[PDB]
Amino acid sequence: MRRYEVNIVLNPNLDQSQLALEKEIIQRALENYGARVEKVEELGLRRLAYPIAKDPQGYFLWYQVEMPEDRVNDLARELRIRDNVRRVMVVKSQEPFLANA
Amino acid sequence: PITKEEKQKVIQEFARFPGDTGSTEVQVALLTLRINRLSEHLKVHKKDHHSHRGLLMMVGQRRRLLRYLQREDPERYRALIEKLGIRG
Amino acid sequence: KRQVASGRAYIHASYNNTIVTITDPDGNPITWSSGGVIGYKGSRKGTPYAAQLAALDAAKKAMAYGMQSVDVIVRGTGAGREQAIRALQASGLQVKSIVDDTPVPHNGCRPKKKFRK
Amino acid sequence: RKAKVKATLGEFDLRDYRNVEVLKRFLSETGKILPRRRTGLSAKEQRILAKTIKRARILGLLPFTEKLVRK
RNA sequence: GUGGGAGAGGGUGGUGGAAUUCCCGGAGUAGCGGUGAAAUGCGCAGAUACCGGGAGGAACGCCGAUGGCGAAGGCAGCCACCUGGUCCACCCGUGACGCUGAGGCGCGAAAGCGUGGGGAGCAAACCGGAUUAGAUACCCGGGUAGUCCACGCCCUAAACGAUGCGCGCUAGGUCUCUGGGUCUCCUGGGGGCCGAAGCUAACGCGUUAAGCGCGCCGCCUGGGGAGUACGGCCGCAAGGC
Ligand SMILES: [Mg+2]
Ligand SMILES: [Mg+2]
Ligand SMILES: [Mg+2]
Ligand SMILES: [Mg+2]
Ligand SMILES: [Mg+2]
Ligand SMILES: [Mg+2]
Ligand SMILES: [Mg+2]
Ligand SMILES: [Mg+2]
Ligand SMILES: [Mg+2]
Ligand SMILES: [Mg+2]
Ligand SMILES: [Mg+2]
Ligand SMILES: [Mg+2]
Ligand SMILES: [Mg+2]
Ligand SMILES: [Mg+2]
Ligand SMILES: [Mg+2]
Ligand SMILES: [Mg+2]
Ligand SMILES: [Mg+2]
Ligand SMILES: [Mg+2]
Ligand SMILES: [Mg+2]
Ligand SMILES: [Mg+2]
Ligand SMILES: [Mg+2]
Ligand SMILES: [Mg+2]
Ligand SMILES: [Mg+2]
Ligand SMILES: [Mg+2]
Ligand SMILES: [Mg+2]
Ligand SMILES: [Mg+2]
Ligand SMILES: [Mg+2]
Ligand SMILES: [Mg+2]
Ligand SMILES: [Mg+2]
Ligand SMILES: [Mg+2]
Ligand SMILES: [Mg+2]
Ligand SMILES: [Mg+2]
Ligand SMILES: [Mg+2]
Ligand SMILES: [Mg+2]
Ligand SMILES: [Mg+2]
Ligand SMILES: [Mg+2]
Ligand SMILES: [Mg+2]
Ligand SMILES: [Mg+2]
Ligand SMILES: [Mg+2]
Ligand SMILES: [Mg+2]
Ligand SMILES: [Mg+2]
Ligand SMILES: [Mg+2]
Ligand SMILES: [Mg+2]
Ligand SMILES: [Mg+2]
Ligand SMILES: [Mg+2]
Ligand SMILES: [Mg+2]
Ligand SMILES: [Mg+2]
Ligand SMILES: [Mg+2]
Ligand SMILES: [Mg+2]
Ligand SMILES: [Mg+2]
Ligand SMILES: [Mg+2]
Ligand SMILES: [Mg+2]
Ligand SMILES: [Mg+2]
Ligand SMILES: [Mg+2]
Ligand SMILES: [Mg+2]
Ligand SMILES: [Mg+2]
Ligand SMILES: [Mg+2]
Ligand SMILES: [Mg+2]
Ligand SMILES: [Mg+2]
Repeated sequence: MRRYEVNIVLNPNLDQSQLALEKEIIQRALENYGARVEKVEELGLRRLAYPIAKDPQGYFLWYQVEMPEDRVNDLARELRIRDNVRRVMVVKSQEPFLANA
Repeated sequence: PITKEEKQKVIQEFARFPGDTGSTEVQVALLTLRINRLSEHLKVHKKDHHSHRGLLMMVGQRRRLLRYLQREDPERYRALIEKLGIRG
Repeated sequence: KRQVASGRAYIHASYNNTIVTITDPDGNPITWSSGGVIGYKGSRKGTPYAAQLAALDAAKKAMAYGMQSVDVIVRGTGAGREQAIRALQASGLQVKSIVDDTPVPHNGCRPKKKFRK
Repeated sequence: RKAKVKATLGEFDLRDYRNVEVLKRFLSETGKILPRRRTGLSAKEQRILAKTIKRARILGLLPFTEKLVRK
């Protein structure tokens, strides 16, 4: 396995049932694609840069995972099928490279 | 790729002794490993030509190493070939 | 005949001509004018003066239409753009914010041979 | 000839596409990503900062382009 | 071998914004476009300019560099996978396993061919407008192949550093990419510039040689005739050797 990060920007207008349900679909996708989750940081909704889906802001999740290399893509494929998911970004996770320590 | 594990296992196999890494036999095994990996790569991707270059080279090396081993000790050559099973 | 009174002024400035379009806070136009909306016919619509007279047409028109404050926006690089904004400076209109919008692409489309290299 | 970007900032992960005002501090008054002349990074530094910014833009975190004010 | 590294190196699948074009709608009116000046074109079936929505294609602004990678041709948004090369440090393993390379095999920009898709912007040919002594042209308005994709052919080039590959040897200075150091600095590996000795017809080259050497391949033998003729070979053809 390798350790990726998964960003999810989804519909800022979600009520609670709806939100916990998109979250549920996410859990399920991850299990079904083989990713163990080593962390979550959900900053929730934030003011955007440029409109996305005609919307001014977006609801933010971040998931640090470790999963099967060859499956990563299919996972993203799947994560994206929700209309209520706006943008999905997966990344092989690197190590902090800083400057001015 | 090729894991740490896998490379290890193939040497911890073909080594003339404990600690052997650079033996003619071993290199030949590696190069075959690597080769087969890449050939299967170009089973799909018949369009990745720049990797093909590499295949050609890795093949050349394998061949010289073999030829040398033959020149030197025909015995371990037959044995090696009759393990990896290629061109003999 | 709505009495707008606050709005946008759009200066579109090409090597060949200039157009002011006055619109409302929502962008729907209120009035407008140009090189050859005023007299001028050929190239002559490019001259900056053309731009002044045009800008002032667009103002005066909009001003009887009831407008005072406007927000300037400017598309294109071309002679007497500045002159057009100038015209607006004292048009009688309060020029609230000038702004530059000229579309640049990120290299999509293949230019007409005139604009290549 | 004002003063250079990195000089302001403290230590920062140059890989953070989540982290903004640190990031936005690298862009023009238009979206435009900033010249080394202006940012004062290194070959490698600027190089990573690029992909970082771009990664972030795609995320809707940073602006692809902006309007220019006055003129 | 082990441990690090940088990279538009290759293939695949995905996806992101900006702009063009077209379609829908709002508002709005008389011209826009275009040039040296113009006209053709477009516009009351309401254009242009403006706002909102939508489709589709092609290419990736800033970063971008005097930068990087690649054997060459060449390679630029971001993501993930598949993979090639290459550099360094430790000085661990094999023990001359090396260099070159006629044939052969593979790659090979663009244009071009075949079959089937796709077709926004562009645009040979072509249709027009103007300029001109005329204008089978330079400027302007249209426009088809084609540019894009898949597959299969084509095999050319100012395919340029007009500089074959390998190794060893011969002052330095300086700018830079990328490693490793005890890190103003030393040490590798690339990219540039000045310049020792030397070379050179000159211009120039000069540790990235065009210097001093050895190996090996390719090639030259006055200008035309001519990369023509004939023959052979490949090619569907164009044509190539
Ligand atoms: Mg979606
Ligand atoms: Mg004009
Ligand atoms: Mg055209
Ligand atoms: Mg390694
Ligand atoms: Mg690449
Ligand atoms: Mg690639
Ligand atoms: Mg791709
Ligand atoms: Mg668009
Ligand atoms: Mg309309
Ligand atoms: Mg003339
Ligand atoms: Mg008419
Ligand atoms: Mg008409
Ligand atoms: Mg009517
Ligand atoms: Mg629109
Ligand atoms: Mg679409
Ligand atoms: Mg269409
Ligand atoms: Mg679209
Ligand atoms: Mg190179
Ligand atoms: Mg070239
Ligand atoms: Mg690699
Ligand atoms: Mg030893
Ligand atoms: Mg020994
Ligand atoms: Mg060779
Ligand atoms: Mg050959
Ligand atoms: Mg070719
Ligand atoms: Mg082509
Ligand atoms: Mg033909
Ligand atoms: Mg034309
Ligand atoms: Mg003509
Ligand atoms: Mg003529
Ligand atoms: Mg003519
Ligand atoms: Mg002329
Ligand atoms: Mg045809
Ligand atoms: Mg074709
Ligand atoms: Mg093809
Ligand atoms: Mg030649
Ligand atoms: Mg040679
Ligand atoms: Mg050769
Ligand atoms: Mg050559
Ligand atoms: Mg020679
Ligand atoms: Mg060699
Ligand atoms: Mg040498
Ligand atoms: Mg130097
Ligand atoms: Mg260092
Ligand atoms: Mg150096
Ligand atoms: Mg010199
Ligand atoms: Mg001398
Ligand atoms: Mg030396
Ligand atoms: Mg050097
Ligand atoms: Mg010479
Ligand atoms: Mg002769
Ligand atoms: Mg002759
Ligand atoms: Mg010829
Ligand atoms: Mg013949
Ligand atoms: Mg004959
Ligand atoms: Mg053949
Ligand atoms: Mg024949
Ligand atoms: Mg010919
Ligand atoms: Mg040939």
